[PDB]
Amino acid sequence: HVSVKPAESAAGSWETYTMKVPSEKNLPTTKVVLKMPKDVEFQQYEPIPGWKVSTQKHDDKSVSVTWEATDGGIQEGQFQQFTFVAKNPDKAEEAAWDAYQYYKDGSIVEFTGDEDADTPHSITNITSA
Ligand SMILES: [Cu+2]
Repeated sequence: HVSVKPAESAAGSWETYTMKVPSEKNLPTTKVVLKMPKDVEFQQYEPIPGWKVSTQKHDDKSVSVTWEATDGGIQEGQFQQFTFVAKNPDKAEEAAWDAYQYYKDGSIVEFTGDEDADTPHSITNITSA
């Protein structure tokens, strides 16, 4: 389960988010893609050794951030944390973090489900502020 913390944050602020990516298969995780929630504006990322980071804007003006491994990736028994800054929406809402975790066999785990789903996305509760 890919979790973006803090799981609660104030509307209208810049927040320092940390995405934690645990290994869930005995296979290297080689890439992670995080869709920015609607109304969350990505600002900057923090460099991590062994990873190259890039942003991509799509037709619907949605933004995804990609961390790609350059030196083995996340191996069995490991997790890695990826920190970035984003501007929160200006109203209270549920910001859902759709994450895509790429393993070395070419498989992809889509953490995009709801509460009851097998691969759920994590959520930041954006509160009034
Ligand atoms: Cu989890």
